[PDB]
Amino acid sequence: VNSFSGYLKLTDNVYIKNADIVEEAKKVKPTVVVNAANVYLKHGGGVAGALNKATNNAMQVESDDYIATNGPLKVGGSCVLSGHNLAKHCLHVVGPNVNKGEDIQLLKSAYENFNQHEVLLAPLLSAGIFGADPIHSLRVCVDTVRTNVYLAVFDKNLYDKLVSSFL
Ligand SMILES: Nc1ncnc(N2CCC[C@H](CCC(=O)O)C2)c1Cl
Repeated sequence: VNSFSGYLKLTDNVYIKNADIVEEAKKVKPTVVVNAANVYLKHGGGVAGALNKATNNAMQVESDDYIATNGPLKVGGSCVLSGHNLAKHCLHVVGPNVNKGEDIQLLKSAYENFNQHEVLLAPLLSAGIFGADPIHSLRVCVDTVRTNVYLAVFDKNLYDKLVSSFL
């Protein structure tokens, strides 16, 4: 038993809810919240901008030190940093950004990072401003992640479409 509430169960291990991941994180304090990161950990907009804003920019400060030491992430890759006031840890995962021309097949590699964590609160990778089809992203999530994932979908309309079209 864990503390996530109000989720619809899609599979043995995947759950979904219409929610703002920022508010969901501050209430639950999950062990891991996933950020929809880019390779530079520049948290300007989308999920990343919202999570970073909720940390009062501490996520960005930590991220800039990470990049200065380690260089950029790979598309499809990840790093574990602090969750600040939102979670114990933040798993920064880089899904392909269709609006940059990145290969969509890298979406499966991105979701594989979730398997290193027993339970996660996460957004749909490559959705929103990353330009992928959220229904495809949900399919890849279900077919790739084997650990317990709680997906937060900010937009109520998209949420309804994701549930109603789920196979
Ligand atoms: N076909 C699409 N491709 C990509 N993103 C899409 N949506 C647009 C509305 C907001 C939504 C925000 C992300 C979320 O809901 O967590 C993203 C669509 Cl509809």
